[PDB]
Amino acid sequence: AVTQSPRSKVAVTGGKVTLSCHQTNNHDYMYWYRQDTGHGLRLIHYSYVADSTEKGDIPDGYKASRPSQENFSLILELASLSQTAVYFCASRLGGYEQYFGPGTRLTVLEDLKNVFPPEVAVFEPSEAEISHTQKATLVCLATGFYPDHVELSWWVNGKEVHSGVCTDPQPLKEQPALNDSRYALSSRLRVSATFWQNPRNHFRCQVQFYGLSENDEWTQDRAKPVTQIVSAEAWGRA
Amino acid sequence: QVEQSPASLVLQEGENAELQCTYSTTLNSMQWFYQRPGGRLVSLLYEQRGGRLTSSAASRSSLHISSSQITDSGTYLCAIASSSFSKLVFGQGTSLSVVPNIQNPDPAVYQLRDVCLFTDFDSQTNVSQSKDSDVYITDKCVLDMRSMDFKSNSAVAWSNKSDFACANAFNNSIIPEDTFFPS
Repeated sequence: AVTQSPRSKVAVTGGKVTLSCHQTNNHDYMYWYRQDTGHGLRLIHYSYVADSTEKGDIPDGYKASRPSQENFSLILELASLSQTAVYFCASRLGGYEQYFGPGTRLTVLEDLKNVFPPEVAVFEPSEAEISHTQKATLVCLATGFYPDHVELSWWVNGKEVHSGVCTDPQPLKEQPALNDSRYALSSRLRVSATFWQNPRNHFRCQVQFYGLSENDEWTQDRAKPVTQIVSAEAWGRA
Repeated sequence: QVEQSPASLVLQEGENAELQCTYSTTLNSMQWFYQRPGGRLVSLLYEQRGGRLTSSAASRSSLHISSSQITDSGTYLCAIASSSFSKLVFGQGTSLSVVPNIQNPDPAVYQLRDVCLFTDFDSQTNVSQSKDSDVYITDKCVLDMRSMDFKSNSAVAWSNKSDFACANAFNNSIIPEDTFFPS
């Protein structure tokens, strides 16, 4: 419960990106890290006190600003492909425990043309499974999205559910061996047989997508692939 | 300077788990964090935390995880801070995978119409991607039907292609020789 913002960002090389960090632990030390395979976290800048900043281990291409005990900002002035990473900020008491922020997925691109939202489909429980097991599995595929920042949740009878749910740890590449490959992801929800067989019952697959903002200019003959929700749905049966 | 051990391990839920952190010099304090892939860095320990995880020093710090459960699966990292203020130095993490105890395994593969569903295999089993570059197979994950207390393993194969069929979706995996294939 330290926060940083935006939660995600897509940018073109040369664009300006500003990540913000805010902490109310009354900590004095704050830090900005990037995390990505197969390094771990890497320090960019940090601060001991209001109005001062220190070069971290990788200060190049980034600037920092510590306007207050509570705020620490990171600015990428002319965005590059190597700045694609997950950025965490952090705060710490000097002799105590360090806390990390929730993170920002930042994606940098030659152009925004490659950016696509998910198409989303649901698959109904096999009758074979029901006959055999008396339980029923629904499957959600989100396909064709780029970049790969989505959050998928199931809503049963209009309420989010967690018992009987499993989603892949991460999305899979549609053509794993090249550049600008697009992503897919599946998730499972299993219920009792007498639950699918209730035709009053409503199952929705929800995938939150993190893409462009309103302010990015858009030339393609289609819906600007903006941050948006995409869903699919099914009712019980038989 | 900081060294974790092992690099990775896999245990059955219910087993206890001891992870290792070893530092070069005199530390000052030492923190353990935890992170699922995709998730954020959770500070577990600055000792105990609620009681189910604990820690020890000896500079060999080590973390004990009682009755591991599937939701313990993630990455465990060790950070040492050699002064009240000098920056943390993070070990390399340990990949923990906790894997369900499947009592009555029921290796099966089904067809789901709007996909192929490998399911109910007992944990020993492992799932391979296809060499077939237009077929899509996912890694197993475990689903916990807390309701009727049941844990299930599963994976999904699919591709828009006529040839592909649930009888052959997992040919690249070694699958129980008595896996049930419905008509």
